Amino acid sequence: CSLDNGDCDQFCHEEQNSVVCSCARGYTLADNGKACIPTGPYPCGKQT
Amino acid sequence: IVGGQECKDGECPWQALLINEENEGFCGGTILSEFYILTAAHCLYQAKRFKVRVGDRNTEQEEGGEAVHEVEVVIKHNRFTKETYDFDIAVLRLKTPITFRMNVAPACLPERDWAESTLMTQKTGIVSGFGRTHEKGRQSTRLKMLEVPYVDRNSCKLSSSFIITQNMFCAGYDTKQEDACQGDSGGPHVTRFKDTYFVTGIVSWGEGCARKGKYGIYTKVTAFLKWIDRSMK
Amino acid sequence: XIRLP
Amino acid sequence: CGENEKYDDKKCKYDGVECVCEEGFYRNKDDKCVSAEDCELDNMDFIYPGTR
Ligand code: NA
Repeated sequence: CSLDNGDCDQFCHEEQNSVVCSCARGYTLADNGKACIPTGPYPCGKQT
Repeated sequence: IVGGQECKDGECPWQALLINEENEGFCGGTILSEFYILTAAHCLYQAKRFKVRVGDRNTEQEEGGEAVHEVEVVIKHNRFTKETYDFDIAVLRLKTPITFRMNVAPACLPERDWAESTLMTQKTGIVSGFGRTHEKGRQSTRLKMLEVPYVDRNSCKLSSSFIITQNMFCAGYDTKQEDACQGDSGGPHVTRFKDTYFVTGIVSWGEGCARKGKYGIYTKVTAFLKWIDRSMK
Repeated sequence: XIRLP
Repeated sequence: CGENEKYDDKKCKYDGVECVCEEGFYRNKDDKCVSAEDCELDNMDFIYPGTR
């Protein structure tokens, strides 16, 4: 995680040697387990 | 905001403006969701009556997207003191939900530990507001934003005459004369991470505005993430 | 806002 | 006993600061046992319309 946010788009935490990506409300984790995909028209933190 | 620049259309969409009984803006806020505005406790004392406007860019001209919202409940942190400005946090519940639009949209709340190690350690955050454009001048008629370096906490303390608690952090420049000012308080400090903006600060106080050797002080949102969640229930 | 010693 | 209490321990850790509670909770300003998040309830004034 201290390396490239562990290629997470948003949040990175570590379980037992596994980097483990995650996301703000209104986003859903991509299949790749890294990217964060907006579920709606006005996802938080994006300019419009 | 002293220095910096006007926000382009859709550039600062999480900015709210708190307006008094004379319908004048005295303070800012950050849109957290359709019902919740993040602001400073001290702003509560700077008006007899207030509502929340979203979408304003030029406050001398309606432009579409703008709305006023009545505040239903004020959640004030009850450890706030006007003596130290410690715990300078409050959350407003609106009567009626915001309609997101261009120029109206929430900032993301970060996860606590992650924000500590990775947002607080970026180089810059962005502060925005309608406040005075000079310490002794007039409020801006336009939303402005300013990119501000995070400032190490020992540098912050060194420069400051007043206490800097763990619930605060400094951002700004040493010689450059650009910073937040009066009317910007309660407003957003946000930090970009991989083109998503998370709210990392509340505009709190400064010893003057943009004085050489002085930095704006902000309430440290990552210190209050549990309290913020609970307030949004 | 403005807090002056 | 009481809500969230079990017969037999952990006070409320507040944000920005510094018959037993169940596996779950923590003691607020009144050892009622209540969640980490619910602690923060001790640190809110609720206010209507408003304000100075
Ligand atoms: Na300065």
